[PDB]
Amino acid sequence: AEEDTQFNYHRKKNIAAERKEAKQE
Amino acid sequence: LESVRDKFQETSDEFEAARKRAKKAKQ
Amino acid sequence: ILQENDFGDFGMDDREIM
Amino acid sequence: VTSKMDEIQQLQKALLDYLDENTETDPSLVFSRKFYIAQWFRDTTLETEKKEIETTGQIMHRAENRKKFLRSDTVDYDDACLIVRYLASMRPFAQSFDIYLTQILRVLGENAIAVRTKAMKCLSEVVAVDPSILARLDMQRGVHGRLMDNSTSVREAAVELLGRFVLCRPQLAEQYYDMLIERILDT
Amino acid sequence: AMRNKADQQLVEIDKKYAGFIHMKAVAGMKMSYQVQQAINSALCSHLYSMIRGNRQHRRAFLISLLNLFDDTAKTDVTMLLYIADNLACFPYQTQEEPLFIMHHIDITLSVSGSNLLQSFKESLIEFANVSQGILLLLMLKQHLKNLCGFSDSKIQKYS
Repeated sequence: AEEDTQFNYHRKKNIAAERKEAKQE
Repeated sequence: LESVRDKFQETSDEFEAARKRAKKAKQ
Repeated sequence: ILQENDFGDFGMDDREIM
Repeated sequence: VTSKMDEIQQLQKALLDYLDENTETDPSLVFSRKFYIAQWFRDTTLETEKKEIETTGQIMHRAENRKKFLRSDTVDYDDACLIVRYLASMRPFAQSFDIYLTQILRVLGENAIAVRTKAMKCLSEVVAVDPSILARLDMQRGVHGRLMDNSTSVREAAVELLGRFVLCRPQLAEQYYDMLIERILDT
Repeated sequence: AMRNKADQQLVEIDKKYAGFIHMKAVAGMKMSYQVQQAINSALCSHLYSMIRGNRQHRRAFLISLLNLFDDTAKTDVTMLLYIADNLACFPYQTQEEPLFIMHHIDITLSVSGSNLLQSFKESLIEFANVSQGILLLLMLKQHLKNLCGFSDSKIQKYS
């Protein structure tokens, strides 16, 4: 559970960065 | 666009459910 | 040039006994 | 340290007469004569390369060289020694030692133990030959760095350097004494 | 001279018998903190260097202390400051330590912090205290990351 939660949190952070990059593009 | 929104939606949903699983394991 | 010195003296500084 | 402390063409002429007499004394000197001739020739051309002022100068120079080769008093041994020492001291070799030193300091930062040990040891020998070289600030910082270096070998090499240097020059040693006597407890 | 004699005596105690110091380590720092709060860098560094030989012991004491104090325990803020300063001061001679510590802090940070922020937005001096705790630990992570200047990608790559 801990490993998978950490995975999901970091993925949410990455996709947040993705939407930032999207807004730039 | 549609990719980043649907990925973020799935991720947040899974993140919520996984958090609940964590809460289930902890105590 | 300060290239590779050991961090402080803790490598070789066996403290003085009394 | 034990040596130092158009006329050039006339000196070349004088040396040629010295060797010319020695040809009579002993064979094989002709080879030396031709060798010196070729070396003067190439050195004038190489300085030529670096113009018309020196073009005219070098064409009289080189023509005189050709003539004088075709041409094959009272000057003797010690004179010849001092002249050739001077003319060598003009060549781009006596002012090379400085450069060499710089090269050595590139070595001190490296990723192999033995090479750095031996470099430090040879430097210790160097300084113990010429004790007035602990003046350049870069070598100072080098020996400090190596005094703090992270390997026992170069550490003992460095302390041996500093100790022999202190021993050689009797006075002026109280400036390295503190950094020296700190190092006794070095595991 | 005091702690010089002390630490030398301790290394003599340790060199014969391997386990002993590793047995009582967290109570050590706790008593040290009580002593300091009775009296008034890298003070704890000597013990840390000594206990670096065993890989499992190294992982052990660190994981126990760090996780127990921060996540659910109402440890003294001064104690948190003391342990944090000691952790930052610690000399590191390998690469396992920053990656391990960063990994676990991140995980706990993630879960705890997320819960905290959602409960505060959904809804409190108790919040102030526990939030102070979590933020200091955050800042430790950030200062560490600045001390190495490594990309979060490389860290998360480590497992």
